[PDB]
Amino acid sequence: NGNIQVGPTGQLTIQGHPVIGEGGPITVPEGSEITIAADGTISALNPGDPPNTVAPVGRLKLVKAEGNEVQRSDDGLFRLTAEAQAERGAVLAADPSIRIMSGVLEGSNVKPVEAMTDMIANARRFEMQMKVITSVDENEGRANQLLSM
Amino acid sequence: NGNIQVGPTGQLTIQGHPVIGEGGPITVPEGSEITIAADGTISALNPGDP
Amino acid sequence: ISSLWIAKTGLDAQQTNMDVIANNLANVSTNGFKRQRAVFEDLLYQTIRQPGAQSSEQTTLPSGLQIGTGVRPVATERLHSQGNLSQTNNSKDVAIKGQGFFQVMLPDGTSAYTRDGSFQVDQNGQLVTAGGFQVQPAITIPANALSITIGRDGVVSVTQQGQAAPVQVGQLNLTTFMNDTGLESIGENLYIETQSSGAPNESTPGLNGAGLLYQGYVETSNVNVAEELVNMIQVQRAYEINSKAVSTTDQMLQKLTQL
Amino acid sequence: ISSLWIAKTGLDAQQTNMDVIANNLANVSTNGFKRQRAVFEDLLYQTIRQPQTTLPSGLQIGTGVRPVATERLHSQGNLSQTNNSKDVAIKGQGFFQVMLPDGTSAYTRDGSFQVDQNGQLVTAGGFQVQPAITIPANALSITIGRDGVVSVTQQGQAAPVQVGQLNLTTFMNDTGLESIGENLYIETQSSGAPNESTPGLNGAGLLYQGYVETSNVNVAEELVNMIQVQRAYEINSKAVSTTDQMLQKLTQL
Amino acid sequence: MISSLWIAKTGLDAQQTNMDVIANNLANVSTNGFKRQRAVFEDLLYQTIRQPTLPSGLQIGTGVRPVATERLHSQGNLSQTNNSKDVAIKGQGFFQVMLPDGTSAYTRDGSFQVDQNGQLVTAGGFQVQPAITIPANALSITIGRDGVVSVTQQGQAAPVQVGQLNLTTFMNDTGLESIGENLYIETQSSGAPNESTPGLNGAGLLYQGYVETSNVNVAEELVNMIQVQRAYEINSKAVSTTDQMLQKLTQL
Amino acid sequence: MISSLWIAKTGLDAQQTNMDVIANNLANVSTNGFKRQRAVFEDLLYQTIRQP
Repeated sequence: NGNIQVGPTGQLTIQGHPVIGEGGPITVPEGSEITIAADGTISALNPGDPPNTVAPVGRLKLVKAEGNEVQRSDDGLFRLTAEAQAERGAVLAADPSIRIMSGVLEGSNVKPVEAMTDMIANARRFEMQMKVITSVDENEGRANQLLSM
Repeated sequence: NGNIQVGPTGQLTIQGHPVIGEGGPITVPEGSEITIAADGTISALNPGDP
Repeated sequence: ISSLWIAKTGLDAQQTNMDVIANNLANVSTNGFKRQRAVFEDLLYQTIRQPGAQSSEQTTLPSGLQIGTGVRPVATERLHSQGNLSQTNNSKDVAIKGQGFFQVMLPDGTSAYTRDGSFQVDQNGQLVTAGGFQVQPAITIPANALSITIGRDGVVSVTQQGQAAPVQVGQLNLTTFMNDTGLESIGENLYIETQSSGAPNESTPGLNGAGLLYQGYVETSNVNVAEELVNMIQVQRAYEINSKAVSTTDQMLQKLTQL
Repeated sequence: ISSLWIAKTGLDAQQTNMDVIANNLANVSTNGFKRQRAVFEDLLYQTIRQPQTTLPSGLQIGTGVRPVATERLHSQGNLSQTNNSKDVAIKGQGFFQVMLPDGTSAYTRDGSFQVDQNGQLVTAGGFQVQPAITIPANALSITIGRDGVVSVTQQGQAAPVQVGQLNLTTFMNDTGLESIGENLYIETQSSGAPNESTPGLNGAGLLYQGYVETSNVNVAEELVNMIQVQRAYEINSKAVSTTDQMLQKLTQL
Repeated sequence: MISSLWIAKTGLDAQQTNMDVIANNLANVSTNGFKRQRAVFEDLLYQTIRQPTLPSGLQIGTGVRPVATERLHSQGNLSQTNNSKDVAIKGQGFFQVMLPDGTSAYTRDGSFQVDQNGQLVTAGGFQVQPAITIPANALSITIGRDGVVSVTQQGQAAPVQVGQLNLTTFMNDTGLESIGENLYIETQSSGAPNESTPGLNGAGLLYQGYVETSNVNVAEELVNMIQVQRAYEINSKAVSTTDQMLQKLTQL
Repeated sequence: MISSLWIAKTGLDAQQTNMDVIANNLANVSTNGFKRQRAVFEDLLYQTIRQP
């Protein structure tokens, strides 16, 4: 989720979670305009100042994860599995091979066709199981009459 | 499936399968502009060459 | 049942998105309007059972069940961009360039900030916004004013009858905030301070990161109809998709209860 | 359920085809862009039963369709005049070379160059052109001939001074290049080892100053393909609907 | 979610910004010392589908995004204004004016006027940096090829020089940040400005009584408008057909 | 509601005022001691999507 917000004191955040870059939780100047480079460098320009005063103020930390070694958590933040964590260290290293772009925001990835087919299959399987339940109950109920004398 | 492709070394491969002609499967130059005739002849012209 | 609650939350989220889109489209003619955008967030996750041991001379899938909960609208952020300027030829209309907010005085005693440049003079000569609320610096224009002129800065002057040199009457200073996104928006094109946005600081235009004043121009709303139409189509399709889940859950529950 | 899976695969294939069609349509005014077409193929075939004159009486069930590749039509686009003095266009084959920030080298095709504060020649985006042509101050006029030589004139100089040469690279098979975003391509195993050359030699192209190469997107072709994709999608949905009807009736009875 | 909607939306946005810059270029065809603008686009990120020396890999695009907009700093035409205080720069260069706040702004549109104090100010109130002062009781003002400005007085034969018009040059002309009133300010993309007398170190000359006009090609603008209109309509059709397909899917 | 429309409005207004001053100059061509007028325009503000 690339939607980054700025607090009153220049603290960056994402949904209330402070984003950490190279170092600790990065804090930009108080009320400066912020620009993101193509590889994670953060530039700040104090408003009203001449444009030749834009200065780098920090750098984001971007990690690369394959996808088959990351598990979701209760809050909704992916973390490494135990084996991948042991193999690659407790905390990942900011690889320089990842490049990003500003001005765009990525949405979700849910396939409507997959959702519809899954729903149809679930409904049909539920109906078949219900029919099986009915048949078994009827058979047992009629079989218990044998116990009489 | 008349969708022919050229690999880096210059073999006409369709869907990862080399094409077979008479006398060896196929062999083309590195980057020639391949022109396939009406009955099977495969003319090749080296780019930049006259 | 959990499916109905989850689909209810999804339908509510789509309805709220449609509501903010409709609000953005409705006031496309309001002066100095900043378009909003609603951002959602998924709820917590319930873990029925944690994954066990894996990756032991095998290529098995992880056996971890983790159900979702739904979606809630977490925020509605406005885009404090710069809108276009339209000419009105009225000497009492001021357009603002850059950042800043004119400070008006609410009747109860507090103060609110606005960007809408449309000023009129009440019966006492005071400069008030369209609606009767007085401008906090309280610029007073005397009678028999041949022409009221406001420069690129906040200085305002008016020429008299005989005297050649115009007589200055006031300064239109404007306030700025550390984070303009956190302002709380109410009716009458008014923004008020919150805990999220820092304490306002006043400055004359052109200094301390403030804007500049253009006379006789009005800033228009920065709404993007191309975005709005596609958003409408997307939310309609998503609403239909979500309703399909309710329909299927109802059908399967009905088949169950016909047991 | 077999019908459901097959129809799901068909719908996904049509979705990807519509995606590439929309991608081709979107950047119809992007300099140095090449259209893409997607090619599909069938999956494995199940052999349920092995085989005077009657039908052979054999069963062989299909599985579905998958997308295999997206081939780019590396044709020649038209040239449009921008009247600028620092824009170049490729006539024929060949790609420029630029340096990514990390250190690797990526190749581009379009020509739209500005000059940074130091004086070096960079593309629109900050990436520095690999041959590193530097144009000093007081550059009254810059000339980039049909060959790679770049010559700048100065105040009261009888003849222009050369400030470098713009050689360009060529690939054995350009269709296999990996296309990362921002009008860039990076070498991969599919394409052969690139070789650089001066323009007009070894099959390379020629440089025209003051023109840019427009994308070769065929709008009529894309519209017809889009109509066909929509109709095929509507046809495929009927398979899911009929399978659903069959399953519902089976469950009911 | 749907694949093609957010691609067609980006295409519509790109065409909208293209039409915006075209309209901006057309609007100020009568202003002095203006430079036409061109926007340049680029594709967005691509997603690679992972498959089991293959001819190619499966890659899917995402859309288009306007990356930059440059100004064509060519030489415009000259119109004879018949005035005596209008200067047109022949070549490359920029006058240095000073904003009221104190900073410096560099412009090319030369149409000067004299304030009540006798100084030389541009149209708008800003005064020229070298602080050219024209004394009262002036018969005529002459500006030569160089920056020397001379004023002729009654009863004197030799004209008296009052100031020098040194004009600044930049290493990167396009990188100047443009604000209103035909003013530019220096940035990091543009080099540090350096002063120069006219005719030396690549600086241009001065013509008195002329104003440089804008280099806008309306013939190109009209055809660009036709192209952007057609592209917008095509993208709208793409949106419509995506909507139809998705509606047919969801009404299952 | 479109930037192109709100820019073409100002363009039309500028051309109209230029024509108006031309017409005013042409009207009183026979007036004794009259000095002709000419109009000078400037561009409006700029929106910076990406800081140069």
